[PDB]
Order: sequence, then structure tokens, then C-alpha cells
Amino acid sequence: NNYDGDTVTFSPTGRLFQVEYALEAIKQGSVTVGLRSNTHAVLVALKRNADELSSYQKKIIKCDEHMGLSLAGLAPDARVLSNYLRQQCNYSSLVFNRKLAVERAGHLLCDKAQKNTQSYGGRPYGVGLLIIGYDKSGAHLLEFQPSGNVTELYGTAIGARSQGAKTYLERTLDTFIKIDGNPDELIKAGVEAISQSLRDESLTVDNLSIAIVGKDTPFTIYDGEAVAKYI
Amino acid sequence: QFNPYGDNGGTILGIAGEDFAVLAGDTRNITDYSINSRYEPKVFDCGDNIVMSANGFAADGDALVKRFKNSVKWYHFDHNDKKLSINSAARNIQHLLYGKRFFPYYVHTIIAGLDEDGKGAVYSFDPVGSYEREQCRAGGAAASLIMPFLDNQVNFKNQYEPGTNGKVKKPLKYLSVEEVIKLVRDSFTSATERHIQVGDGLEILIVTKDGVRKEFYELKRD
Amino acid sequence: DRGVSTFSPEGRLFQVEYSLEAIKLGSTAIGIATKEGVVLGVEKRATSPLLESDSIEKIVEIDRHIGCAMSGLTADARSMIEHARTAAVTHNLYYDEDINVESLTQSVCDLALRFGELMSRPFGVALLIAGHDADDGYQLFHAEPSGTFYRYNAKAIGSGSEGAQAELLNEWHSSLTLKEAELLVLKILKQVMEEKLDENNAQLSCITKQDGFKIYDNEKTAELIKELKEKEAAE
Amino acid sequence: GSRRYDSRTTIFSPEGRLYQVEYALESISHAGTAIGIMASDGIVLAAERKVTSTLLEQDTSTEKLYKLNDKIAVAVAGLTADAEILINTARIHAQNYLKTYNEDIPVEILVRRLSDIKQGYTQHGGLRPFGVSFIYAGYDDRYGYQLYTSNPSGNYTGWKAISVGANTSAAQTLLQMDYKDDMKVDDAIELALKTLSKTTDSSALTYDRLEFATIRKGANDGEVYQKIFKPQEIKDILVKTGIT
Amino acid sequence: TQQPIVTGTSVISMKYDNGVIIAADNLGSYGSLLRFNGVERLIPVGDNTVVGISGDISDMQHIERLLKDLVTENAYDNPLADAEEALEPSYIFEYLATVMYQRRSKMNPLWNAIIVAGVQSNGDQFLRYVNLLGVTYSSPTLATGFGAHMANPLLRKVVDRESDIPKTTVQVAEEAIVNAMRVLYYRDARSSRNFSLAIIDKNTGLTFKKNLQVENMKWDFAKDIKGYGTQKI
Amino acid sequence: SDPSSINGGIVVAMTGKDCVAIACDLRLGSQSLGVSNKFEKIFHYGHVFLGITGLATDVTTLNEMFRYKTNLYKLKEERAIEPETFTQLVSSSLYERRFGPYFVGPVVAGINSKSGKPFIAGFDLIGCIDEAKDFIVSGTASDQLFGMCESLYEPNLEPEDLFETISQALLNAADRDALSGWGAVVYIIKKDEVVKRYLKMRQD
Amino acid sequence: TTTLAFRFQGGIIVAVDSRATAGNWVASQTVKKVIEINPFLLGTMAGGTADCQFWETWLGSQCRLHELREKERISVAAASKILSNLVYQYKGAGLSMGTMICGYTRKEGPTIYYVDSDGTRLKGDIFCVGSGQTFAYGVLDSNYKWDLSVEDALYLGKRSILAAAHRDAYSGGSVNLYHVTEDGWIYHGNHDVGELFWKVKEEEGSFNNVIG
Amino acid sequence: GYDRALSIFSPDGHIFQVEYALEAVKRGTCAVGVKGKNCVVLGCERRSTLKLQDTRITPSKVSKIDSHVVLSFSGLNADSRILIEKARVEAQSHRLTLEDPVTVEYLTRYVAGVQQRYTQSGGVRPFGVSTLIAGFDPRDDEPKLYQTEPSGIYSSWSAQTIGRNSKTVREFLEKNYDRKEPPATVEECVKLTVRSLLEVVQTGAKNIEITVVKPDSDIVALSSEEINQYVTQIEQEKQE
Amino acid sequence: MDIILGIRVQDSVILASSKAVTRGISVLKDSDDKTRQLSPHTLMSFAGEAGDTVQFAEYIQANIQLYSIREDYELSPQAVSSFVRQELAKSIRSRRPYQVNVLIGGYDKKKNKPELYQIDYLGTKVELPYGAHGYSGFYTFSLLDHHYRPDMTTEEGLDLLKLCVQELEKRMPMDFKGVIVKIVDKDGIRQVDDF
Ligand SMILES: *[B]([O])([O])[C]([C][C]([C])[C])[N]C(=O)[C]([C]C1=[C][C]=[C][C]=[C]1)[N]C(=O)C1=[C]N=[C][C]=N1
Ligand SMILES: [Mg+2]
Ligand SMILES: [Mg+2]
Ligand SMILES: [Mg+2]
Repeated sequence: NNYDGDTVTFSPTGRLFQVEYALEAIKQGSVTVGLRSNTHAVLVALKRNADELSSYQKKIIKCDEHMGLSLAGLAPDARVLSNYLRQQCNYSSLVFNRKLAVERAGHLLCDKAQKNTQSYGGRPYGVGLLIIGYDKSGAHLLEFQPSGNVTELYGTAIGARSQGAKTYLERTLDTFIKIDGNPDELIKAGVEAISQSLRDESLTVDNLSIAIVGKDTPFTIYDGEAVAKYI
Repeated sequence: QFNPYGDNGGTILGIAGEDFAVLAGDTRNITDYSINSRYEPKVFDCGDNIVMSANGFAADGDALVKRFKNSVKWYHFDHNDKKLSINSAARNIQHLLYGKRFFPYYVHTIIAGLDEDGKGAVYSFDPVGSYEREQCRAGGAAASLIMPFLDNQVNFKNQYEPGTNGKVKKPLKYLSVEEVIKLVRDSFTSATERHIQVGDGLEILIVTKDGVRKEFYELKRD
Repeated sequence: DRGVSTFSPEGRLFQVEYSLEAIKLGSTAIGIATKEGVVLGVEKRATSPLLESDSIEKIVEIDRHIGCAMSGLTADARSMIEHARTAAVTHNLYYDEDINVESLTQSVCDLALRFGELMSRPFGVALLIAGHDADDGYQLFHAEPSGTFYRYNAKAIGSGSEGAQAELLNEWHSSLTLKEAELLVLKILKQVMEEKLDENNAQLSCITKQDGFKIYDNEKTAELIKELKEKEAAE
Repeated sequence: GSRRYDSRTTIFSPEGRLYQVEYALESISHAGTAIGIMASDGIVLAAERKVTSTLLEQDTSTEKLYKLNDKIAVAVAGLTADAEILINTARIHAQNYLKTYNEDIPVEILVRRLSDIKQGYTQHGGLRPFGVSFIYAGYDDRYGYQLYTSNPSGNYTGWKAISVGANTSAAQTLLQMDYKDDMKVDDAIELALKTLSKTTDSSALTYDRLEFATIRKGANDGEVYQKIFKPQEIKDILVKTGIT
Repeated sequence: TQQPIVTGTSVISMKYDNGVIIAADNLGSYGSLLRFNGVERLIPVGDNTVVGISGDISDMQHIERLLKDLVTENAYDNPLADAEEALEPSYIFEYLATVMYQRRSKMNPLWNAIIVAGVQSNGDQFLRYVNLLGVTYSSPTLATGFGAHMANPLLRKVVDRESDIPKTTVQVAEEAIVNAMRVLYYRDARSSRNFSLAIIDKNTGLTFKKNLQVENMKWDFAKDIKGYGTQKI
Repeated sequence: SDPSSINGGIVVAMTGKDCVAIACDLRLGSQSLGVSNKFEKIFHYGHVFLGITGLATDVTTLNEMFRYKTNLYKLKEERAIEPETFTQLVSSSLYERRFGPYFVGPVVAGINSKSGKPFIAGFDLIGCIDEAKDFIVSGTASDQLFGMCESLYEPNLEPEDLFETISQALLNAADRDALSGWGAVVYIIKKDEVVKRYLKMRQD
Repeated sequence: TTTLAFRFQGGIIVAVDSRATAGNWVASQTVKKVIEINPFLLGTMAGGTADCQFWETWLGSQCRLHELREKERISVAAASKILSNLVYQYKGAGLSMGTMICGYTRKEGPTIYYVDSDGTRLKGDIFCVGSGQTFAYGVLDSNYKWDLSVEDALYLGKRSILAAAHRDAYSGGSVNLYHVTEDGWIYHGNHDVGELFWKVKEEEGSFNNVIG
Repeated sequence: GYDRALSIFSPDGHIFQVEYALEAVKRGTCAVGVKGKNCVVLGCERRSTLKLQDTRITPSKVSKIDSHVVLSFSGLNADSRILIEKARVEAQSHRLTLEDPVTVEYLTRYVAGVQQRYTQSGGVRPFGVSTLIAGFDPRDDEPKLYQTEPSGIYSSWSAQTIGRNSKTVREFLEKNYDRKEPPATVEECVKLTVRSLLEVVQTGAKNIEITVVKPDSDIVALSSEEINQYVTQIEQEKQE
Repeated sequence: MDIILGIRVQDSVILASSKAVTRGISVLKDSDDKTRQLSPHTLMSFAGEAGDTVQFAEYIQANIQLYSIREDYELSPQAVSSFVRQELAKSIRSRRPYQVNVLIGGYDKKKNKPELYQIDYLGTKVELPYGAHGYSGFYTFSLLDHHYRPDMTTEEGLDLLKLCVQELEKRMPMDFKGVIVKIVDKDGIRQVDDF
């Protein structure tokens, strides 16, 4: 109200409204789902078009051979943050000959986003990210919020109507975690999860975006006729 | 006074075929009159069907290869996983080298692969980034021993057709991958005999449309 | 007052949303992508008859294989064009090749959100970037001051955009010829323009693989306008 | 953050006026009147000190008339402290020019430089403008005797006769009435003092409430002399012209 | 640009079937003066890596502090710091190699020759060299300074190529290393009798041996040597 | 190569009874080549006189610099600078270039307008003040000038006698120096009159 | 290196050799010592290979940006000055360049500028540059006329490089010919000196000193 | 440094600081530009509220940027000096690097670019100035006349006016200027320029300035008497 | 470059400058004009290190032309020479100094007098009746010292200049390929096309 003019101002109840408004931009964004087993981690994203002449906005970005994310909210902010992850993954490899741990990647994103919430002049990031990866401790899935909060999960969803997919994953938890050594079934579970968030529209060939990383599987993105198999 | 440069010896050789390319190099690494390693790989697969070797001062050689491999990675990120063509890689390497014009990478760089028409390609660089596409190029310690032999046996220089006595040249017939590998092995065997910094092992990377294959051969260890 | 980089309660940047309103006041620009080329057309909209209309430059070359049309605060576009041209030429210098149309567009869009308290405000102009490359063929992009860019089969920006876009919705198909696209841009420009369309208050351009980017002569466009009038009178 | 307290000194009003420049001009309209009159054989500078005291040491006092170099002088109207900042800059500029070209700085070039400095404070930096208006009296071998004025906007203009500070409207009308082109310095001296005597807010015009200066080629042969009048000399010229 | 002041001589090492061995004497020389007699030049990092350093001792102590800080930093926000995300020999080496080459590129080198010996997570032997120029190389045997000229020839008789590594036991390897240290004591004028030896095995882990001495020395034949040619008495 | 002896030249100053004298040669050269016979090395700022020997570009630069500074001084102080005060200003200005100095040998001469006391001073290239009672010398023939002054000089000379002494000191010193001569000027300075005299001398 | 360029009735002839050396070692006989800045502009290459390659390729980028911005062909004067001003910034650092910038515009006609790494920029009719420049000058100065046919002008340039290739040890390999008209340059082939020498000797009657 | 964003968008998509800069131009004295077949004429209004002015030394309204290009303006006088100085520096820089004087279009594009930059840079306000830039390209006999404004947009004009009551004189020019046949001589072009100012000026005395620019760096400013003869002839034809 | 001469006569200043440009072993050009017009009545000739000479001359030219446009006024030769001297005096303590020597010949329209200024790369300025840079003075000053009278005509100045050039062509080892001669007077600057 009087305390939402900038990010440097607490409200009387201890809230940061600019951060909360940035969180609101994610809710307007298109739905994206993340889930993993012990061998693989999968991203599924519903891409959004402007109209029938336009292309469908890409949702998934590769960060390294073993890591990548999906976005919901301001796409340019995802480009900035993914670029930062690319550099950090790259610094780890060049200097230490070491693939960056997914947990450490989450810590770096948290700290970068935090600086934008405590200083004058700047603004919070207006995007939410779902990071998947396979490192020395197996498969991982992270959820990033531009408040700075990063959380490691078995499965989750962000964006508009993401609550439907999140409940489904909460039911299916015991099933999909056991899908080891079977990429197609893990993606099926993700495609079925994101379907719980659809209304009026359904998953078409240029609508659906899928990404997977695993034990002997580099981070690869599937679009177009490559996802027709799962429709 | 501190000398930031050193000489790790070694010798490399690139030959472009009709639908293939080879980049070879000995595996010996030295300083002065000592052997550091009998097997230290010098020719690297950099992705996108491109092989590279930066021969001379090994620290600069490793740094350059490392920065080029990195440039391939970022080329994919920035341009929608587009394949970096050999001519584009060559121009990129010129800028990496010329960036340190006034404190140069003390190396002789050679890359090999296939051009956009599928034909064999070899590019050669000096330490400060001047480059040129070539059919044949040796680099490093025994380059002066090897190049004349390749002028004669690959390009048929000073060879004419019997009976004509200098009137008709020997026609420039194309060489198979098996033929090129024979010339590479004989080049390094001969270089090993007469050059003290050449020996131990020979590693050849062969590039075709199918990908990058490796071959290793023993060289004399004295 | 309030920060320049402030979020609204709906999760939108105030300044970006306000710059979009300035673009709605701009003159109309239309782009249509075909398999034979991409056509770019603009409304010149001279404020007075004494203004020499051929000095109005709202269609611009970025490289031989990339053209660009603008709508909104057109003075803001000049530094964007300069950056685009520099990016296109610089990439050719570094890589001995043409730059991808998407990569060029992405480079332009990276400037967009570089504002705060860098430049003091967002750009008040939208761009239609059209071009060709070997990998993805003929392409048309819509670059906004939000930093977002969409690829389009056909797109209209400016004051007559929503009326034009609805018309482009019906008319575009994947088998359009270059000639059919030219007439289609002229037809829709004529529909949404205040003044009567002629060769002096409207401008056409195209990008083909063979000839590259070309701005059309007033004599060439005048013939296409006459061809349009006759085919509309034909039924 | 800090934005909250920013007055924004360099913005246009809806009418296209610079707020701070307009308000600075309002400040200057309460300063003591300064008058410049250009004649064929010299220039006169006359200025009124603001409501003084009997305990003020006049002979060592200077609030109106300042020397920029041997050829150029200024009359000040506004904040004296602001004026001294600019005056010292102008003195340096004159010396920079003299060092560079080995010639005395032409009057206009000095005036343009100071006016450009004033202009800058109205367009960038977020600082308040200088609350000062100058009358420049000077001589060079190109244009001869010259009068200029500058104000907080950084705009400057040339004059035959001009006033700044308080009651300029009344003063300018009186100057416009009695000024003629073939006028001489001694006549201009009389006009300046008569104009101040009529426009003054004080009861009577006396020597202790005035600063006076002349720039004359009344220097032995082809050269120019600046004369900052002493208190006794102002008293004498007041008697000569018949004001006291 | 500087000059080394207090220096350490050879570091020697070799691979064997189940791991690596590394050794270095305990001397800190000050030119020809054998100044400091209790200097440890093998520095363990965790339980899987030993970094052996020769050359300038002030720069060695600086590197020692970098490695100590590296362990601290790796533990930060790392629940698997003592397991899957522990420091590997390859990570430690690449870090040092980066620092060495950066410092030489600023014309202000760390005046050292370094050998990183260790065993990786998958049991693989790690042995690699780096020096003040940023030059790096790997071999079944590695040695610095005088060791390169005298130790390598002896160690290469045990492991001459890669295929000799599985045929070489820890007893044979240690025997060869200890003999090489004796030879260096005979022939290097900047060496000492006292040395440290470290074994990193994939089964038995890190064994760090301090206060070892060169023994079984041959000197008796010296009594028969008289004059420099013609002298008989 | 030596910057202080590329162009050549000399300056000498002397005190007398209620007067001072400062003199200089007129030569400017490029080593062996004589370039100008009208290069005066003495300047004045009000009643304070400054002679400068050494590298000619720095002679010109410093003159322009001290004109600059003494003009600002006068505008602010509302009086002409005095010899004692100017001497400190020269010293301060030279020392600010301690590690990139002007290659010059300045000499100050004048009479204090309030006390009437004659004043002379010399400097090295970085500011050190030599405040002699009798005389100051500078330039490529400074050794010669020291010899002339030390024998010819006597205290309390009248203005017209001092003229003869300083003139003969300059002339005979210059004639034993390859890089000095080609004319000469002598300033005789009294409290409110200064006479300038050009001397006839050999032109080789 | 021997490079030359000269103005005549038919435009400009550019001729260069092909040899590159590291000491006495012949590093290459196939060097492209002419750079195609655009269809209208050529640059010659002498001194350091890299310096010349890099900065004349860069020059083509600046020329392209000029004509994108100004909707007009860049003048030879303006193009040459961009390069000379650039190398002047680097003066002292150790760049090694001797180049001819050659073009043909409406306003200028055929124009050649000699540009140099010490900052020298000279307009002229005939320039020769490189270790073998003196040898080539001899043939040019005695045979040059304005009223030369494109055919004869091309041969003179070829013959002048050959003269230098024969005598100068750091020149040789092959000859690259270019002809610059107002609609652009035109390549006139690679000519091996090993074959060209015996051909010219036989046909021309020259080099009687050499046995064949 | 002072970094405050003064020029920003409003909810309706307007940048008020740029629009208020145009209001300063509206207040400024009237300036007019007319191009003939072989010339361009720049006319300027002088407000007669200021007499006792010294016209020898007072800053003239038309400024030479180079020997072949001139610049006039309407709006803040102090602001115009900054643009004129930058333009003059750029003109000499162009001659130095390109070895050719600026085209009129190039010089206009530069001045317009400076004006635009001041509309999205922190800590600065826009220029309260619109300019008329006129001249002839080197070795060209085609007349050139361009206009710029605070926003940074620019364009070419057959004839144009800026400043106070410019709406009235533009009305006059739009009905009196024929494109198929522009003022064929200097006389006709000056006459049409003086006529256009007489719609707005008041007295035709010292209130009208005229500057004629012809090809090949031929620039001259008309005197009071020369202009007065045009003023006399115009009204004598009007009495009919 | 090599030889630059200057002579100030009754009503004009005459500058003579060699035409040769030599890069080491070859004479690349024999028609080089080593001069720049700074203003309609001011000419500057120059000689020194390659590149620096032209770069400095054109930089000075640009600055004087800028002044002329700003003030609508031509600076006096004295003022221009002082500006040039200061630039060189600034340059001599720079990271890389301008290695350039100049003569400035101008006609002062106010005083109706020709003026010749000699300035070296250190910033050493002198006004002279005649001057030179490098070894040129070494030959010519004796002839000029003899024959020069301050009231010579332009034609007499050219004849005395021919005698100077003839002496140079006799005794100088280097072939400087003749001189380009230019005259600066009340009507401006013109080139003598036959010398
Ligand atoms: B030419 O002789 O100048 C030649 C042309 C070069 C620009 C392609 N230069 C060289 O051959 C130089 C050496 C040299 C010889 C004679 C005069 C000047 C210079 N060689 C190189 O620059 C070189 C050598 N080896 C590899 C790469 N570059
Ligand atoms: Mg060998
Ligand atoms: Mg003599
Ligand atoms: Mg040869």
C-alpha cells in the first residue's frame, strides 16, 4: 500500500510487497512440471503462444550437459539467471574439473536473487525456475522462487493452475520415484501430471515441451514431433 | 629474470583428404634433454567433428585448446545448437590468438575436419593468429624434416612422367585414408630417427562424416 | 515518486506496460513471412504535405539477409538499429558467416530491460525483424521493449494492429507467394490507414535468399497498388 | 531511498519553463540595482549596495563591482557568494586563453563560457542554479566597447544600456528615454546616476550606498583603463552631477 | 618476477597396482647453506590426496594455506563433504594448475614444481605434475628437479609403461622409491638424509610415514681411493 | 642530450646601493647551430623581474605560467606581488614537478616597494632557494660568471657603476662560452625607474 | 614479399607474390597476400602476416558499417584513413604493416593509398612494397604508361613480380593478379613462378643469364 | 553522480518532459525555412520587446555549423548553444576522418541523435529546442532543409516553420508553396520567406532576419535595408 | 621528412618544402606536399617522424578551422603559433611525444605584416625573418645572412630561395627531389607551380 513503492521497504507486518508482486508474475505464467526418480529427472512444460500466427514461447533452457531448468514468469529474467548458471557450471568445470552439484547451483541462485531484494534501485526477479540435474549424488529437482527461496523436491509444479499437477504428484509420489531405468514411463507420469492443470486446451505437437537428464543421458530437450509419442 | 615461456617439443601433422582429414602428433613431452612423459595426448577432439592441436609451449597449448572447446560450448548456447563449421572455428581461433597479440600463445596451432561440402579441411595458424586453409601441414620441432617429404609425396613436387623428361608433370591423383596413414607413419618414423624431441608414440585422429576415430602406434623410445 | 523498475500488484513492470501504450500510438507496420520471402510494409504518416515523405525511414537494413520495420517512438529505434548492425557485422568478423535471424533478434532484445537508476527508461518502439538464414529459412520476429520476442508467420504492429492482425489471421496460409504477400500487406495497410494509400505515404520491402533485403521504389510499389485496385474490382 | 527528498531542480513545468531558473530570477529582482551604459568613448558601471550600515567598512568593501581582467569587469545582482564562485572561474578562463593564444580574451568568448556553465546547472546534475545575474563591461580590438548580461538560465544578450536587479522595468524605461548613440562617457555617468536616483527604494542616493566604475580609452594613448571609484570619488561625482 | 630464497629439492613419485607413492626430503636450503632441517614438503589433503612441493618454501607455505582453505570452503553447505562431494585429487590438481598458470601470466609466478598424487572415487590412480610456468603432464613415474634426472631412470625400470602398473606391488614400488631417495642423497648437494613418504592405496587408504632415513649406504670403498691420479700414499 | 645545455644562455643578477641589476645574453641555439639572437631571457611581472636560463621551451612555459599566476595574485590581493613572495612562489611551483622537473635556472631580482630593500635570489631546477646578498648566476657559463662576479663585485655600487660591473661580468663570461652571446641586455632597477640597455658585443 | 599496385587508363592493377618465411625457412608458398575488403576494395599484405590479415579483415567490417549507415559506397580515402588512424593508435606497440588500399569510385576514380604501421598514409600512382620492392620498381618504371591496355597492364604487373621472385630470396611461390574497375575488382588467376619463369624466359627472350 | 530518471513514460504512454520541451519551443521566436530551386533561405523572428539591444554583438539566430551548412532554432537560447557547439565539433571531426565535409542529412542525424540521447539518459532533461538545418552537400547543387525536435525525430522539408505562431505561417506556406515549381530564384525565395513571416511578425523593421545559403559554401545574411525593400514591395502589391 | 625553409619578405612569407618521401632504401614519392592551410592567411609546413607529422598537422588544422567557425573570425598568426607551441610543449612530456618540427607562415591582416614562426618538437618558438629545420639551416643561413634585406620583394625572395635550394642540391648527400614553394600574403595562399 504505502510500503510497496520499492524492494527496500518492509510493511508493518514484516512483508516485502515488491517481492510478493514478483511472485505474482509467476502465477500468471504458463504451467510447468518437474519430477524425478532415482535414475532420471524430467521437466514437462506447457508452452504459450501469442496467437495462431505466432510461435510457442520456449520454456526450457539447458545450463550444462548434466543440468538445466524450466521457467515460468518473465522470460528475460530466466535468460539472465540461466546465463549465470551456465557461467557457474562452467567455472566449476574449468577451474576444478568438477561438475557443479545441483544443490550448490540452488545456493548460488538463492544468493543472486537475494541481493535484488535488499538494495535500493534494483528489483526482484520476476520468474520461477524448476532446475533438474544428475550429479555425483544422483538425480535432483529444485524449485526456485525470486524471493530467494530454493527447495529440493521429488516433484513439483509452478505457474497458472499448477496446484492440480502438484496434488497429482503428491498422490503418485510412491509410484514415480520407483520408475528407475525407464525414461519413457517417467515422462508419461510427467505428461499425466501436467494434464491435471489443463483447461479448454489440450497437449498438441507444438504445445508440449519435455526435457530429461539421467545416469547415462545428457540434458536434452524434446519439441515438435519428438513429443508426439507422448501425446 | 623470469621467463614466462618454455619449449615442450613435440611435432604434429595435418593432412586433408578428399572426404576425410587426419591430425597426427607424437605423444612425447620434454624439457631440455629430459622426458616428462612418453604418453601425453596433444591432439584433441573438440566436438562438432573438429580436431585440434596447439604445439610448442604446452601450457599455452592447453590454455588455447581449453578456451576453444569453451567457445564451441558457448556457440551452441548462443546460436540454437548450430554446428560450428570448420571455417568458422578457424576464424574464431584467429581472434583467440590475436587477443594476446602483445603476449602471445607460444604455439603452432592446426585444426582439421570437414568443410560444409563434406570435403577434407586443414587450417594452420601462427602464434599471433594468421591462418590459411591448407592441404598439408606439419608443425613443431620436426616440421622442417617432414614438410619437404610431403611436398614430394603428397603434391608430387619435382616429379615428372617417365619418357617426357620434365615436360609432363606427375598427375595429382587423390589419396585414400590408408595411403595418407602410411605417409604419416613414415613421416614420424623418419622424424624420430633424426630429431631427439620426437619419439615414444604416435597418435592419429581421423575425421570423416561418420565421426572421429583414433589410431595409436609405437615409436622408438631413445 | 516511485522506482523505474517497479512491479505492479499484477506482476508487471509499470514502465514496460506504459511503453506498450506509446507503441499503440505509432504508425502501422506489417510483416508477412512466406517460403519465397518475407515482406515488410509501413505507413509513413507525414504530419504535413510540405514534409518530403521519402525522408521518412521506418524500414531499415540491418544486414544483407536481415531487414527491420519499426512502430512507435521511432527516434528510440536508432540505437537499436546501430546495435543490430554492429552485432551482425561483428559476428561475421568473428565467425566468417552470416548471423542467425533469431540470434540477431535475441541480441537486440538483450538491450530492452537494461534500464533503471544503463538508460533511464525502456524503448518506446516495437520492431519487426525479418530475414533469412540457411538453418531456419525465412523468418519474422516481433521484438518488444519487454525483452520478449515471438516468431510470427504474419504480424502487424502500431495503431491499426488488432484490426490488421484479425485480417492476417484469415488471409495467411503456408503456400502464399511473394507477390500474394505484397498485395496482402498493401490491402491491409490501406484498410487501417487514415489517409488514402499511395506510393508516397506507404512503403514496401522484402528479403529473399537470392537478392537479400530490398526497399521497393515508389514506381514499383505504385504498380502493385494499381494491381491491387483492379483485382478487388474483379469481384 | 533518497528519491523521496529530491526536489528535481532541472525539470520543465507544463508550460515549458524551468522552475528553478524562474525562482532564481525572482530572487535577483530583490537585489540592489546595477546599471551598465555603453558610450562611444567608454563604458559606465553603476550599482546600488543593499541597505547598508554606518559601521560597514566601505573603502575595503566589494559586493557589486568585480574585475575579471584588465579589460573586462562585471556588475553583480543576486547572491554574492554564488557570484564569487563564477567570478573566480571567469578569471581563470581569461588567463587560460591568454596563456594559450598570447592575446587577451575577447569579451564575448568569456561571456559565452560563463553562460554555458550557468546553462549546465539547469540541464544536468540535479543541483540548484546560481542565483546571479551579471552585467559584463569590457573592451577588445574586434568589437571595441561591449555590454552584455547573463542570467541563471545561461542566456546572454548584448546591450547599449541595461539594468539588472530591482526595478529593472522602471530603470530600463528611463534609460530608453534619455539614451542616444552619440553619447559620451561623462554624459553616461550622469544618466546612470540619475536613473538609480529615481528607481532607488532608499530615501536618497548617497556615496556610501553606491559602487561605481568606468572603462575608458581615457588611458594615455591606444590602451584601456579600468577605474573602480573610491568612496570619496563617488561623493565628488554625485556633487558634480548635482544629486547631492 | 622474483628469485627463490629458501628452497626444497626433489619430489619423486610413482604409480603401482592399487595406488600411488610419493616422497620428498625434509630440508629447506638457503642457497648452499642447509638452513632448515625439519621442513615437511608433503601436504595431505583429506584421506585421498598428497601434494608434494619443491622450490620456494615461502610460496609452498602459501599453497599449503590455499589447500587448507579449499577444504574449509568445500565443506560449506555440503552435507556430502566427507562422502560423494569430497575433494578429489583431480579437483585439487586442476585448481593448483589454474593458479600456477594465472600467476605466470601476470609475470609473478609461484616458484614451485608440484606433484599431486592420489586415488580417485572410482579407485583410479592419479598422478600429475605442474610447475611455475603452468606446464602440466602425467606419467607412470614423476619427479621434480634432480629427481627428474636420477630418480625417473630408476623408477622407469620398474614401471616403463602403462601395462607395467598392474604388475607392480606396493612393496616393490616403495623399495624403488626408497632406493631412489638414497641415490639422490649420494648425488644431490641440496638433499638431506631425512625424508617423508606417503602411500595412497585404494584399499588401505592414506599411509603417511615421517622421520624416515636413508640407510644401507656404501662408503667403505672410499678408503682405497687415494690422490687424483699418480699418488700412492 | 643534456637538456640544460641544448639551447645555451646565461643570466646574472647583482645588488647595489638602493638598486638591483639583472642581465642576460640573447642567444638561442640548437647545440652548435645558432638559431636566434633576439631570445630575451628576462621577464617582469609588475616590478618583480625574473631571468630564466636552460631549456628554451621551459623558459617560455614558465614565463607564461608565472604571468598567469601573478595576474591572478594581483586580482585577488589587489596589489602587485613582491620579490620575496614571488621567490617562494617560484620555489613552490618548481618543487611540485620534483620527479619531472622543468630544466631551468631561474633568477629573481627586484626592490621591495614598501621597505625599499634590494632583493635577488637564485634557484636550481627543483626549487632550492639561493638568497645571496651580493650576486646570483645561472646558465651554461655559470662557472665563468662566478669567476667574474667574485673578483669584479664590490658592495654598495651606485646604479651607473653597477651597470659597468654587471655588463663586464656578463660579456667576458659569455665570450668564454660557445653556447652564450649573440647580444646582451642589462636591466638597471631602482625603486620607481627601470632602464634597459642592449650591449654591443662580438657576434661569434 | 613483393606487392605492387598502379593506376592506369583501365583502372588499377594489383599484383602480389605468395611466399612466407620464418628466417630462411620457407613456411608457405600459397599465401593470399591480397585481401578482398569488398567487391570494390582490395588491400595488399606485407610485413607481419597476422597484423595485416586481422586488421584488413577488420577494415572490411568498418566499410560495411559505413555504407549501412550512410547508404553509399565508402571512398578509398575514407577507407584507407580508418586503417591508418587505427594503426596510429598502436604506434610503438610493435605492429608490422605495409599495405596498399586500392579502389575505384565515381568521385575519386582509380585510387591507391600506401598505408604503413608507423602511421604513413600516401596517395599515389605506383607503389611497390616488401623485401623485393626494388626489383619490381625497375620493371615498372621503365615500362609504365597511362595508355596501357588491361591486357598489357596485367602482364607488366605479372612480369614485375617475377623479376622480384627471381632475385629476392624472401619472394616467390606464385603470382596473384587482380584488376580493379569501377564496378569492382576481377581476379586473374594464380600463376606458379616455377612454370611462369620458364615460359616468360622462352617467349620474351629475357633471363639469358639462366640456362634452360 | 546524479542518475535520476527525469524522462519517463506516463500511464497513457507519454513522456511529459519531452512534451514539455516542445512547449518551450512553442514559446520561442518564430523560425522559417524555405528551399528554392538553387537555394535555401532561413528566416527568423526578432521580438521587439527588447530595444536598446546592441545588434552587432547579440547572438544571431542563424549559426554556421560549417562553411556550407547553417542551423537556426526555436526554444531555449542557452540549450541551442550546446547543440551548435557539438555540431561544429562533429563537422570538423568528420572532415578529419572521412576527408569530406558532412552532408546536411548526416549533420541533422547527429544533432537529432544528441537530442534523443537526452530523452533516455539519467540525470538530464531534454533540450527545449527544435532546429532547422539547411545547406548543400559537397559538390552538389540540390537544396537541403531538415528539421529536428526534442524527441530526436528528424525529417526533410520543402518548407517548414517552428516556434510561436508557426501554425499560422505553416498555413501560409502550405497554400503558397508549389512543389512542381519552387521559387526559381533567390529573389522569389526570399520574398516568399519574408511574406510568410509578415503573417506573424508585427513591424517589418528589425524584427525579420534573413539568411541566404547557395551552393559551394555561398552564405550571406541580408541587412536591414535589403529586407526593408522586400517589406516595402510586398505591401505595395497588397494594396490592391 | 627532410628540408623545410621559410623566408619573410616585405609583404609576404614564402615557404619551401621538399617533395621526396623515403622509406629506408626507396624513394616512394617525389611530389609530396608537406604543408597544411590552417586558415585563409596562415600556412604551416612540417617535418619529423613518419605518421606523426601529418597526424599533428591535420589535428592543428581541425582545431583552427573549428575556432574560425565558432567565432566567425581568423586568428592572428601570432595566436595560431602560440596555440601550436603549447600543443608541442604539452606533447614533449607525454607518453609518446609528437616528433614534429614546423614553420608557420602567416599574413596578419590587422597589422598588414607578414610573419614567420619557427617551432621545434620541444615547443621552442621563435619569430624570424628566415628559418629552417634539420640540417637545412646549415647550408642556407650563410646565404640568407648575406643577401637578406627586410624590404625585399616577393620576386627577390624567390630568387634568394633558388640560390638556397641550389646550394642544398650541390652539398647535401640526400636527393630531396626539389621543393614545392608557396607564398602567403594579403590575398591568401598560392603555390608557385614552376620552380
Ligand atoms: B613478406 O615477405 O613481407 C611476407 C608477407 C606476409 C605478410 C604474408 N612476410 C613474411 O614472410 C614474414 C617474414 C618477413 C620476411 C621478410 C620481410 C618481412 C617479414 N613472415 C611472417 O610474418 C610469418 C612467418 N612464419 C609464419 C607466419 N608469419
Ligand atoms: Mg628421437
Ligand atoms: Mg661562433
Ligand atoms: Mg626468390
